[PDB]
Amino acid sequence: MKLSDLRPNPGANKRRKRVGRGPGSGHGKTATRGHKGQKSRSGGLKDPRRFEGGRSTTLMRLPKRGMQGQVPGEIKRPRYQGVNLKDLARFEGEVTPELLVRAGLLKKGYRLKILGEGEAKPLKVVAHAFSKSALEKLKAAGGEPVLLE
Amino acid sequence: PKMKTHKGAKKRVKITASGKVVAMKTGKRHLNWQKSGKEIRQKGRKFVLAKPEAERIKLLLPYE
Amino acid sequence: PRAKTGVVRRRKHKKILKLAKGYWGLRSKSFRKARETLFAAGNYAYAHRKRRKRDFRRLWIVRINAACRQHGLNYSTFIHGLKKAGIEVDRKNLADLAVREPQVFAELVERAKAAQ
Amino acid sequence: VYQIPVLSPSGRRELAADLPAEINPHLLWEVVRWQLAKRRRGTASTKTRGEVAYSGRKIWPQKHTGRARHGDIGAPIFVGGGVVFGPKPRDYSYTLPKKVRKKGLAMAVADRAREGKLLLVEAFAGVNGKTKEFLAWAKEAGLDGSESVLLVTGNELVRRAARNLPWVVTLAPEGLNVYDIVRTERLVMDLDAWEVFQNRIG
RNA sequence: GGGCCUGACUGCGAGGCCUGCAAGCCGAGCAGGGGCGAAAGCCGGGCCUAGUGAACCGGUGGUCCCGUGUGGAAGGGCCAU
RNA sequence: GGAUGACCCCAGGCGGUAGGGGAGCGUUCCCGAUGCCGAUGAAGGCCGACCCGCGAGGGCGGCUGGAGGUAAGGGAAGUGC
RNA sequence: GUGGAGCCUGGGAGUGAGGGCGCGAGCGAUAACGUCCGCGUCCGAGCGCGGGAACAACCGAGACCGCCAGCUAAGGCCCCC
RNA sequence: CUGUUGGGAAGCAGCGCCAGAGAGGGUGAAAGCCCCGUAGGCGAAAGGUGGGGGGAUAGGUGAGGGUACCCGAGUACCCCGUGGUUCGUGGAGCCAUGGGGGAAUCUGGGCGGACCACCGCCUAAGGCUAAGUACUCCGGGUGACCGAUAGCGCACCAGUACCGUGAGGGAAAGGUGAAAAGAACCCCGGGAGGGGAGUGAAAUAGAGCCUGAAACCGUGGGCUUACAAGCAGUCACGGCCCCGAGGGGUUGUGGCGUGCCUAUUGAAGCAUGAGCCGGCGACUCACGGUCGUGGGCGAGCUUAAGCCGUUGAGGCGGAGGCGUAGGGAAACCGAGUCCGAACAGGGCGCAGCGGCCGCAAAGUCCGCGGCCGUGGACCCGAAACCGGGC
RNA sequence: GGGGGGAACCUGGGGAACUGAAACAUCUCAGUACCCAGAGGAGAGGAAAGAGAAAUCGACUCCCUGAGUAGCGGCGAGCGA
Ligand SMILES: NC(=[NH2+])NCCC[C@H](N)C(=O)O
Ligand SMILES: [Mg+2]
Ligand SMILES: [Mg+2]
Ligand SMILES: [Mg+2]
Ligand SMILES: [Mg+2]
Ligand SMILES: [Mg+2]
Ligand SMILES: [Mg+2]
Ligand SMILES: [Mg+2]
Ligand SMILES: [Mg+2]
Ligand SMILES: [Mg+2]
Ligand SMILES: [Mg+2]
Ligand SMILES: [Mg+2]
Ligand SMILES: [Mg+2]
Ligand SMILES: [Mg+2]
Ligand SMILES: [Mg+2]
Ligand SMILES: [Mg+2]
Ligand SMILES: [Mg+2]
Ligand SMILES: [Mg+2]
Ligand SMILES: [Mg+2]
Ligand SMILES: [Mg+2]
Ligand SMILES: [Mg+2]
Ligand SMILES: [Mg+2]
Ligand SMILES: [Mg+2]
Ligand SMILES: [Mg+2]
Ligand SMILES: [Mg+2]
Ligand SMILES: [Mg+2]
Ligand SMILES: [Mg+2]
Ligand SMILES: [Mg+2]
Ligand SMILES: [Mg+2]
Ligand SMILES: [Mg+2]
Ligand SMILES: [Mg+2]
Ligand SMILES: [Mg+2]
Ligand SMILES: [Mg+2]
Ligand SMILES: [Mg+2]
Ligand SMILES: [Mg+2]
Ligand SMILES: [Mg+2]
Ligand SMILES: [Mg+2]
Ligand SMILES: [Mg+2]
Ligand SMILES: [Mg+2]
Ligand SMILES: [Mg+2]
Ligand SMILES: [Mg+2]
Ligand SMILES: [Mg+2]
Ligand SMILES: [Mg+2]
Ligand SMILES: [Mg+2]
Ligand SMILES: [Mg+2]
Ligand SMILES: [Mg+2]
Ligand SMILES: [Mg+2]
Ligand SMILES: [Mg+2]
Ligand SMILES: [Mg+2]
Ligand SMILES: [Mg+2]
Ligand SMILES: [Mg+2]
Ligand SMILES: [Mg+2]
Ligand SMILES: [Mg+2]
Ligand SMILES: [Mg+2]
Ligand SMILES: [Mg+2]
Ligand SMILES: [Mg+2]
Ligand SMILES: [Mg+2]
Ligand SMILES: [Mg+2]
Ligand SMILES: [Mg+2]
Ligand SMILES: [Mg+2]
Ligand SMILES: [Mg+2]
Ligand SMILES: [Mg+2]
Ligand SMILES: [Mg+2]
Ligand SMILES: [Mg+2]
Ligand SMILES: [Mg+2]
Ligand SMILES: [Mg+2]
Ligand SMILES: [Mg+2]
Ligand SMILES: [Mg+2]
Ligand SMILES: [Mg+2]
Ligand SMILES: [Mg+2]
Ligand SMILES: [Mg+2]
Ligand SMILES: [Mg+2]
Ligand SMILES: [Mg+2]
Ligand SMILES: [Mg+2]
Ligand SMILES: [Mg+2]
Ligand SMILES: [Mg+2]
Ligand SMILES: [Mg+2]
Ligand SMILES: [Mg+2]
Ligand SMILES: [Mg+2]
Ligand SMILES: [Mg+2]
Ligand SMILES: [Mg+2]
Ligand SMILES: [Mg+2]
Ligand SMILES: [Mg+2]
Ligand SMILES: [Mg+2]
Ligand SMILES: [Mg+2]
Ligand SMILES: [Mg+2]
Ligand SMILES: [Mg+2]
Ligand SMILES: [Mg+2]
Ligand SMILES: [Mg+2]
Ligand SMILES: [Mg+2]
Ligand SMILES: [Mg+2]
Ligand SMILES: [Mg+2]
Ligand SMILES: [Mg+2]
Ligand SMILES: [Mg+2]
Ligand SMILES: [Mg+2]
Ligand SMILES: [Mg+2]
Ligand SMILES: [Mg+2]
Ligand SMILES: [Mg+2]
Ligand SMILES: [Mg+2]
Ligand SMILES: [Mg+2]
Ligand SMILES: [Mg+2]
Ligand SMILES: [Mg+2]
Ligand SMILES: [Mg+2]
Ligand SMILES: [Mg+2]
Ligand SMILES: [Mg+2]
Ligand SMILES: [Mg+2]
Ligand SMILES: [Mg+2]
Ligand SMILES: [Mg+2]
Ligand SMILES: [Mg+2]
Ligand SMILES: [Mg+2]
Ligand SMILES: [Mg+2]
Ligand SMILES: [Mg+2]
Ligand SMILES: [Mg+2]
Ligand SMILES: [Mg+2]
Ligand SMILES: [Mg+2]
Ligand SMILES: [Mg+2]
Ligand SMILES: [Mg+2]
Ligand SMILES: [Mg+2]
Ligand SMILES: [Mg+2]
Ligand SMILES: [Mg+2]
Ligand SMILES: [Mg+2]
Ligand SMILES: [Mg+2]
Ligand SMILES: [Mg+2]
Ligand SMILES: [Mg+2]
Ligand SMILES: [Mg+2]
Ligand SMILES: [Mg+2]
Ligand SMILES: [Mg+2]
Ligand SMILES: [Mg+2]
Ligand SMILES: [Mg+2]
Ligand SMILES: [Mg+2]
Ligand SMILES: [Mg+2]
Ligand SMILES: [Mg+2]
Ligand SMILES: [Mg+2]
Ligand SMILES: [Mg+2]
Ligand SMILES: [Mg+2]
Ligand SMILES: [Mg+2]
Ligand SMILES: [Mg+2]
Ligand SMILES: [Mg+2]
Ligand SMILES: [Mg+2]
Ligand SMILES: [Mg+2]
Ligand SMILES: [Mg+2]
Ligand SMILES: [Mg+2]
Ligand SMILES: [Mg+2]
Ligand SMILES: [Mg+2]
Ligand SMILES: [Mg+2]
Ligand SMILES: [Mg+2]
Ligand SMILES: [Mg+2]
Ligand SMILES: [Mg+2]
Ligand SMILES: [Mg+2]
Ligand SMILES: [Mg+2]
Ligand SMILES: [Mg+2]
Ligand SMILES: [Mg+2]
Ligand SMILES: [Mg+2]
Ligand SMILES: [Mg+2]
Ligand SMILES: [Mg+2]
Ligand SMILES: [Mg+2]
Ligand SMILES: [Mg+2]
Ligand SMILES: [Mg+2]
Ligand SMILES: [Mg+2]
Ligand SMILES: [Mg+2]
Ligand SMILES: [Mg+2]
Ligand SMILES: [Mg+2]
Ligand SMILES: [Mg+2]
Ligand SMILES: [Mg+2]
Ligand SMILES: [Mg+2]
Ligand SMILES: [Mg+2]
Ligand SMILES: [Mg+2]
Ligand SMILES: [Mg+2]
Ligand SMILES: [Mg+2]
Ligand SMILES: [Mg+2]
Ligand SMILES: [Mg+2]
Ligand SMILES: [Mg+2]
Ligand SMILES: [Mg+2]
Ligand SMILES: [Mg+2]
Ligand SMILES: [Mg+2]
Ligand SMILES: [Mg+2]
Ligand SMILES: [Mg+2]
Ligand SMILES: [Mg+2]
Ligand SMILES: [Mg+2]
Ligand SMILES: [Mg+2]
Ligand SMILES: [Mg+2]
Ligand SMILES: [Mg+2]
Ligand SMILES: [Mg+2]
Ligand SMILES: [Mg+2]
Ligand SMILES: [Mg+2]
Ligand SMILES: [Mg+2]
Ligand SMILES: [Mg+2]
Ligand SMILES: [Mg+2]
Ligand SMILES: [Mg+2]
Ligand SMILES: [Mg+2]
Ligand SMILES: [Mg+2]
Ligand SMILES: [Mg+2]
Ligand SMILES: [Mg+2]
Ligand SMILES: [Mg+2]
Ligand SMILES: [Mg+2]
Ligand SMILES: [Mg+2]
Ligand SMILES: [Mg+2]
Ligand SMILES: [Mg+2]
Ligand SMILES: [Mg+2]
Ligand SMILES: [Mg+2]
Ligand SMILES: [Mg+2]
Ligand SMILES: [Mg+2]
Ligand SMILES: [Mg+2]
Ligand SMILES: [Mg+2]
Ligand SMILES: [Mg+2]
Ligand SMILES: [Mg+2]
Ligand SMILES: [Mg+2]
Ligand SMILES: [Mg+2]
Ligand SMILES: [Mg+2]
Ligand SMILES: [Mg+2]
Ligand SMILES: [Mg+2]
Ligand SMILES: [Mg+2]
Ligand SMILES: [Mg+2]
Ligand SMILES: [Mg+2]
Ligand SMILES: [Mg+2]
Ligand SMILES: [Mg+2]
Ligand SMILES: [Mg+2]
Ligand SMILES: [Mg+2]
Ligand SMILES: [Mg+2]
Ligand SMILES: [Mg+2]
Ligand SMILES: [Mg+2]
Ligand SMILES: [Mg+2]
Ligand SMILES: [Mg+2]
Ligand SMILES: [Mg+2]
Ligand SMILES: [Mg+2]
Ligand SMILES: [Mg+2]
Ligand SMILES: [Mg+2]
Ligand SMILES: [Mg+2]
Ligand SMILES: [Mg+2]
Ligand SMILES: [Mg+2]
Ligand SMILES: [Mg+2]
Ligand SMILES: [Mg+2]
Ligand SMILES: [Mg+2]
Ligand SMILES: [Mg+2]
Ligand SMILES: [Mg+2]
Ligand SMILES: [Mg+2]
Ligand SMILES: [Mg+2]
Ligand SMILES: [Mg+2]
Ligand SMILES: [Mg+2]
Ligand SMILES: [Mg+2]
Ligand SMILES: [Mg+2]
Ligand SMILES: [Mg+2]
Ligand SMILES: [Mg+2]
Ligand SMILES: [Mg+2]
Ligand SMILES: [Mg+2]
Ligand SMILES: [Mg+2]
Ligand SMILES: [Mg+2]
Ligand SMILES: [Mg+2]
Ligand SMILES: [Mg+2]
Ligand SMILES: [Mg+2]
Ligand SMILES: [Mg+2]
Ligand SMILES: [Mg+2]
Ligand SMILES: [Mg+2]
Ligand SMILES: [Mg+2]
Ligand SMILES: [Mg+2]
Ligand SMILES: [Mg+2]
Ligand SMILES: [Mg+2]
Ligand SMILES: [Mg+2]
Ligand SMILES: [Mg+2]
Ligand SMILES: [Mg+2]
Ligand SMILES: [Mg+2]
Ligand SMILES: [Mg+2]
Ligand SMILES: [Mg+2]
Ligand SMILES: [Mg+2]
Ligand SMILES: [Mg+2]
Ligand SMILES: [Mg+2]
Ligand SMILES: [Mg+2]
Ligand SMILES: [Mg+2]
Ligand SMILES: [Mg+2]
Ligand SMILES: [Mg+2]
Ligand SMILES: [Mg+2]
Ligand SMILES: [Mg+2]
Ligand SMILES: [Mg+2]
Ligand SMILES: [Mg+2]
Ligand SMILES: [Mg+2]
Ligand SMILES: [Mg+2]
Ligand SMILES: [Mg+2]
Ligand SMILES: [Mg+2]
Ligand SMILES: [Mg+2]
Ligand SMILES: [Mg+2]
Ligand SMILES: [Mg+2]
Ligand SMILES: [Mg+2]
Ligand SMILES: [Mg+2]
Ligand SMILES: [Mg+2]
Ligand SMILES: [Mg+2]
Ligand SMILES: [Mg+2]
Ligand SMILES: [Mg+2]
Ligand SMILES: [Mg+2]
Ligand SMILES: [Mg+2]
Ligand SMILES: [Mg+2]
Ligand SMILES: [Mg+2]
Ligand SMILES: [Mg+2]
Ligand SMILES: [Mg+2]
Ligand SMILES: [Mg+2]
Ligand SMILES: [Mg+2]
Ligand SMILES: [Mg+2]
Ligand SMILES: [Mg+2]
Ligand SMILES: [Mg+2]
Ligand SMILES: [Mg+2]
Ligand SMILES: [Mg+2]
Ligand SMILES: [Mg+2]
Ligand SMILES: [Mg+2]
Ligand SMILES: [Mg+2]
Ligand SMILES: [Mg+2]
Ligand SMILES: [Mg+2]
């Protein structure tokens, strides 16, 4: 295998579309922009995601809902992330927040709550909270739920 | 530079788990006295935005 | 890297001008007038290839008509007779026979009169 | 998996290592694309109509001169003007996934092993930094120079002796890379180099 | 025309009409507590189609959801208007 | 059919602006290349009724020119008036 | 009814100045190469081909290439033809 | 080193040799070994630097107990007007301060987003302080940077000529040859210029100099043209000329035939644009998004800045990001959740293929491509507006 | 001792407008362009009357990140710790 054999698979590297390069190309002259109007201009239209030709927009006619907050901003409160029993299936012995963090299950800065999906395993699981069903299943499967403060 | 989140949308709308866009029904902010209980009640629910408009609004929320 | 025109445009203009040799004034000397002349030239050639087929059939038919009228019938009668006789020699060869082989053509005429 | 010839004072020994059975050409290509792209200087540059030396003055009135309208002579429509969308200083590097380049490394060595072009050696006899010495050793090792060789060793004296040979590319094992492997017809490695390599792809 | 009344309900809503969107429209049925009727039943205003106005900003009643170290408070949210 | 773009056979489609899609040609530069073509003549220029290609083009030959050019296969753009 | 049919999801558009003709109405004057709708058509994009003297949209007909072969369409067959 | 072809060898041939040096530039062409260099080493009396090493010096240093002396004033602090901050009067704190009022010395005071209490944090109204950061007139190194309309405005005697009262504007213009061997001398000519001679491998390389396109101008030749109606061509045939059952050139006659582009319902159009030729000339890039796609890995995927290495070597780095759960304004609950009295009803949500193996896949990373957002964002063009100057 | 100069860079004192909001005034552009003063090879900042919830951290500067988050906003366009 040498350099002259090194080759991308079909489709991996595709040719660009080049416009305004002649009649034969299919993209000459107007360069696929049609004739005149704002959209054909350099700079083009207002943001198509929002603007609607001057009329009150779809978005702006909908009502606001909920607490939007106010200065000085987000109120610090403990935050929970749920991990399901099924996600605990891979572990042995003792599971803790730091282990679930490391496994890629639990995000940092989040308190750990166990949720009921899947089957419980006889494990000592250490967490900041449990759903009712998670608690039931873990007891029944012979595990030891330890509740933090 | 990175796209900015449109806060007007972020305050009016939510992207559901399957990527639908849900908003509060319009038309009960005021002038309600002569509106039937059926009108008030049904306008108190969320509704799913029609597909073409939802797609536009989702594009305004690149980090949800 | 930069890719200036370099060689490419001169070579394209030369192709066109070579095709335009023989054309009058700027139509063979200027790339622009040569190109315009050629657009029209190509369309004519296409149209006249088609038209050449009609041109020759009309010529044959005229000659055939003259040969027929020497034997007392017109072309349209002669062609009907040939049809009824089942003779399928085409107009190109009928016209040739009419000039190069008058005995054979006269024979064809007889069969055509008889067939009716 | 593979049986790799080893040159020794005791003779042509043999070694076995689990290099990937499957060679993926496309991936190998992607590693070399990345290697060759990130070494780009990206020093191509041009001037825009805003960066060219002329004044911003309107060269003649908008109307009634009988000529085409113009602003300043820096506009790209002018000879000597700015250039439109010319190159600007650019970083062509990108982070190719670690596993891809590690995999690429293993596959590149595997390709040479599958061809019988991978040779390991214990030592380099009498080469103490002189090219003539490496040549003598190379001859005995079966390296007559009819094939290009990527020589991978941590021995500086060996690398110095071979480096000036047209058919030899020299590398310390920390520098083993698939472009240099694929460039060359043969792979020659230290047992020591073979070891840091196996650590790298592990 | 008369009697008794307040369904000119609360919580919802299968299914549709209409329809670019947003709107607009009809709606059986289930629950709560009722009205009339012996009952079957009807009643979620008005024979029907006009009598209207999206957001934003703000008011008032309720709720007691948030409350910037903590308890409150300021101010907001939510329901109604 | 044959098994796979091996080529053959039968059949049907193939006007086209905005526009969508597909497949290619050529230009500058990088790897290939410490190679290879080159004064027994590079690039460029001028001819050609010749060869290949649907075409964009590519060969080849004669003349000019006098020192550079650069393959198969890939990479990147100041890429075709 | 197997069609460059249909339906579903998604990517990319362009278009949002139409125009003639036939038929059906309104406006106009049982005017306009007028104007405004409806059904259809063609031009637009078929200013490619035959006919109509000439002529986008009337009649004939949907041009992949080649032929110094044949049959037809509308229209024609006294000469120009 | 030799031979050989050549004006010339470095080409080709034979036989060698160096290499910690086969980067590169030269030399009459294409040279590792001819030259300049390159690898590897060496070098400063003088001046500059010296953040590294060494040495001085300045400076540096307890414990309880009592005393309540001191601890930055028009200051804090409050109010008024305003600025800064993400904060646009907002519940509006904090930091700064133009005006008014105006303290206290630790049992003093400021802060933790009005305010109050509690609980903490901190020590205002004096000053200094390397390094890590920014820039590039200057020197150097290196380009999938330009190659004389490019690249700086300037490769060249350019911020010049020239324009402008002035501020200010602002060009064009590179190449003989290996070597000047740059053509003695003769000849026509006042000179210019040329013809010989001569140099040169080459002189349409002769200095108005490499190559030497095109428009444009001319000389010579072939065909053709003075009864002819034309978008200039095309199809056919015939004549003549040329190269040798064929082809090339020319065009007499006959047929057919409304330039190109733009803009339009519609243009040959008496609608736009273009004298002709050459060269310059317009859909890009960064970051983010969204689909598609080629791979990697897969309940996981992936690193950023840096750090080490390299000197066209790659690696380390898990901070962080996306994903693995949703529903609710939220408290909160969770395979559910919200509305509700509801165990009602509804909204939004929740569940691979083969014989442990393979395979496929959520997802995610990278490449590529389409399109979107932000920037001048396809290119050229106003009339104007503003600032500082003249 | 000062004065004046220095391509950018830096700090301070002043400080627009086009533009964007598909009009426009708050808002944006932007404390940008520009003027001025000063500094130096840098400049600024710097040793907590800090942060802000961790029973925590420990001067300042700069890069990554946190994060287009928190918030701000004719709650518009946008702005943005
Ligand atoms: N340690 C090494 N051998 N490094 C690679 C070779 C270094 C240098 N580029 C050479 O080829 O001479
Ligand atoms: Mg590409
Ligand atoms: Mg692109
Ligand atoms: Mg394509
Ligand atoms: Mg292209
Ligand atoms: Mg084209
Ligand atoms: Mg296309
Ligand atoms: Mg098209
Ligand atoms: Mg055009
Ligand atoms: Mg356009
Ligand atoms: Mg398009
Ligand atoms: Mg496109
Ligand atoms: Mg487009
Ligand atoms: Mg256009
Ligand atoms: Mg148009
Ligand atoms: Mg249009
Ligand atoms: Mg146009
Ligand atoms: Mg238009
Ligand atoms: Mg327009
Ligand atoms: Mg348009
Ligand atoms: Mg325009
Ligand atoms: Mg523009
Ligand atoms: Mg615009
Ligand atoms: Mg309006
Ligand atoms: Mg929030
Ligand atoms: Mg704050
Ligand atoms: Mg246990
Ligand atoms: Mg808003
Ligand atoms: Mg409402
Ligand atoms: Mg309300
Ligand atoms: Mg009512
Ligand atoms: Mg009601
Ligand atoms: Mg009511
Ligand atoms: Mg309610
Ligand atoms: Mg995020
Ligand atoms: Mg998420
Ligand atoms: Mg060009
Ligand atoms: Mg060029
Ligand atoms: Mg050219
Ligand atoms: Mg051209
Ligand atoms: Mg040429
Ligand atoms: Mg060409
Ligand atoms: Mg001619
Ligand atoms: Mg001519
Ligand atoms: Mg000419
Ligand atoms: Mg042509
Ligand atoms: Mg034809
Ligand atoms: Mg024709
Ligand atoms: Mg025919
Ligand atoms: Mg007769
Ligand atoms: Mg017949
Ligand atoms: Mg017949
Ligand atoms: Mg580069
Ligand atoms: Mg570049
Ligand atoms: Mg430039
Ligand atoms: Mg530049
Ligand atoms: Mg300019
Ligand atoms: Mg300028
Ligand atoms: Mg300038
Ligand atoms: Mg200037
Ligand atoms: Mg200037
Ligand atoms: Mg200017
Ligand atoms: Mg100016
Ligand atoms: Mg100006
Ligand atoms: Mg002008
Ligand atoms: Mg004018
Ligand atoms: Mg003029
Ligand atoms: Mg002009
Ligand atoms: Mg002019
Ligand atoms: Mg201009
Ligand atoms: Mg200008
Ligand atoms: Mg300018
Ligand atoms: Mg100029
Ligand atoms: Mg320039
Ligand atoms: Mg340009
Ligand atoms: Mg541009
Ligand atoms: Mg430009
Ligand atoms: Mg850069
Ligand atoms: Mg890219
Ligand atoms: Mg990078
Ligand atoms: Mg080398
Ligand atoms: Mg080497
Ligand atoms: Mg090599
Ligand atoms: Mg090498
Ligand atoms: Mg009654
Ligand atoms: Mg009662
Ligand atoms: Mg329904
Ligand atoms: Mg609807
Ligand atoms: Mg209505
Ligand atoms: Mg009931
Ligand atoms: Mg009841
Ligand atoms: Mg009842
Ligand atoms: Mg009763
Ligand atoms: Mg009842
Ligand atoms: Mg009911
Ligand atoms: Mg009524
Ligand atoms: Mg009513
Ligand atoms: Mg009634
Ligand atoms: Mg209503
Ligand atoms: Mg409203
Ligand atoms: Mg508003
Ligand atoms: Mg409110
Ligand atoms: Mg209200
Ligand atoms: Mg309240
Ligand atoms: Mg509370
Ligand atoms: Mg509190
Ligand atoms: Mg209390
Ligand atoms: Mg509380
Ligand atoms: Mg109270
Ligand atoms: Mg309250
Ligand atoms: Mg309400
Ligand atoms: Mg087609
Ligand atoms: Mg396709
Ligand atoms: Mg190509
Ligand atoms: Mg080209
Ligand atoms: Mg380059
Ligand atoms: Mg090379
Ligand atoms: Mg080379
Ligand atoms: Mg050779
Ligand atoms: Mg020659
Ligand atoms: Mg070249
Ligand atoms: Mg050719
Ligand atoms: Mg040549
Ligand atoms: Mg050379
Ligand atoms: Mg070439
Ligand atoms: Mg090449
Ligand atoms: Mg190639
Ligand atoms: Mg490659
Ligand atoms: Mg590039
Ligand atoms: Mg360009
Ligand atoms: Mg089908
Ligand atoms: Mg179709
Ligand atoms: Mg279709
Ligand atoms: Mg597409
Ligand atoms: Mg597209
Ligand atoms: Mg349009
Ligand atoms: Mg459109
Ligand atoms: Mg319109
Ligand atoms: Mg219209
Ligand atoms: Mg119109
Ligand atoms: Mg119409
Ligand atoms: Mg109309
Ligand atoms: Mg009509
Ligand atoms: Mg009729
Ligand atoms: Mg009618
Ligand atoms: Mg009507
Ligand atoms: Mg009309
Ligand atoms: Mg009419
Ligand atoms: Mg009419
Ligand atoms: Mg019509
Ligand atoms: Mg049109
Ligand atoms: Mg037609
Ligand atoms: Mg059509
Ligand atoms: Mg037509
Ligand atoms: Mg015709
Ligand atoms: Mg016609
Ligand atoms: Mg006709
Ligand atoms: Mg006619
Ligand atoms: Mg006509
Ligand atoms: Mg007409
Ligand atoms: Mg027609
Ligand atoms: Mg067809
Ligand atoms: Mg017939
Ligand atoms: Mg007929
Ligand atoms: Mg007639
Ligand atoms: Mg006749
Ligand atoms: Mg020679
Ligand atoms: Mg000789
Ligand atoms: Mg020699
Ligand atoms: Mg040799
Ligand atoms: Mg070297
Ligand atoms: Mg070299
Ligand atoms: Mg060299
Ligand atoms: Mg050579
Ligand atoms: Mg060479
Ligand atoms: Mg050399
Ligand atoms: Mg050195
Ligand atoms: Mg040295
Ligand atoms: Mg002390
Ligand atoms: Mg003491
Ligand atoms: Mg005291
Ligand atoms: Mg103090
Ligand atoms: Mg003082
Ligand atoms: Mg104040
Ligand atoms: Mg402020
Ligand atoms: Mg403020
Ligand atoms: Mg507020
Ligand atoms: Mg504030
Ligand atoms: Mg306070
Ligand atoms: Mg204060
Ligand atoms: Mg004050
Ligand atoms: Mg104290
Ligand atoms: Mg105190
Ligand atoms: Mg304070
Ligand atoms: Mg205070
Ligand atoms: Mg604080
Ligand atoms: Mg507080
Ligand atoms: Mg206290
Ligand atoms: Mg503090
Ligand atoms: Mg200081
Ligand atoms: Mg230091
Ligand atoms: Mg400093
Ligand atoms: Mg510093
Ligand atoms: Mg620097
Ligand atoms: Mg420099
Ligand atoms: Mg170049
Ligand atoms: Mg070059
Ligand atoms: Mg020049
Ligand atoms: Mg220049
Ligand atoms: Mg040149
Ligand atoms: Mg320049
Ligand atoms: Mg310079
Ligand atoms: Mg210039
Ligand atoms: Mg110049
Ligand atoms: Mg000069
Ligand atoms: Mg003046
Ligand atoms: Mg002057
Ligand atoms: Mg000026
Ligand atoms: Mg020279
Ligand atoms: Mg010279
Ligand atoms: Mg020479
Ligand atoms: Mg004389
Ligand atoms: Mg004389
Ligand atoms: Mg003389
Ligand atoms: Mg003479
Ligand atoms: Mg002479
Ligand atoms: Mg001689
Ligand atoms: Mg010679
Ligand atoms: Mg020669
Ligand atoms: Mg010559
Ligand atoms: Mg020459
Ligand atoms: Mg030369
Ligand atoms: Mg010359
Ligand atoms: Mg000349
Ligand atoms: Mg002549
Ligand atoms: Mg006559
Ligand atoms: Mg005559
Ligand atoms: Mg003719
Ligand atoms: Mg004929
Ligand atoms: Mg001939
Ligand atoms: Mg001819
Ligand atoms: Mg002829
Ligand atoms: Mg005829
Ligand atoms: Mg005409
Ligand atoms: Mg016409
Ligand atoms: Mg054209
Ligand atoms: Mg035009
Ligand atoms: Mg127009
Ligand atoms: Mg018009
Ligand atoms: Mg018009
Ligand atoms: Mg005309
Ligand atoms: Mg005219
Ligand atoms: Mg006009
Ligand atoms: Mg015209
Ligand atoms: Mg016009
Ligand atoms: Mg002119
Ligand atoms: Mg001309
Ligand atoms: Mg040109
Ligand atoms: Mg693009
Ligand atoms: Mg760009
Ligand atoms: Mg980009
Ligand atoms: Mg993309
Ligand atoms: Mg991707
Ligand atoms: Mg991977
Ligand atoms: Mg990783
Ligand atoms: Mg993030
Ligand atoms: Mg939520
Ligand atoms: Mg509730
Ligand atoms: Mg449910
Ligand atoms: Mg459901
Ligand atoms: Mg997989
Ligand atoms: Mg994947
Ligand atoms: Mg898009
Ligand atoms: Mg911009
Ligand atoms: Mg601009
Ligand atoms: Mg742009
Ligand atoms: Mg763009
Ligand atoms: Mg003025
Ligand atoms: Mg103004
Ligand atoms: Mg004004
Ligand atoms: Mg003004
Ligand atoms: Mg002034
Ligand atoms: Mg001073
Ligand atoms: Mg100074
Ligand atoms: Mg300032
Ligand atoms: Mg000052
Ligand atoms: Mg200021
Ligand atoms: Mg300032
Ligand atoms: Mg001012
Ligand atoms: Mg403004
Ligand atoms: Mg602007
Ligand atoms: Mg802007
Ligand atoms: Mg905007
Ligand atoms: Mg505006
Ligand atoms: Mg606007
Ligand atoms: Mg205005
Ligand atoms: Mg404004
Ligand atoms: Mg501002
Ligand atoms: Mg500036
Ligand atoms: Mg100064
Ligand atoms: Mg420094
Ligand atoms: Mg300082
Ligand atoms: Mg201190
Ligand atoms: Mg985050
Ligand atoms: Mg701002």
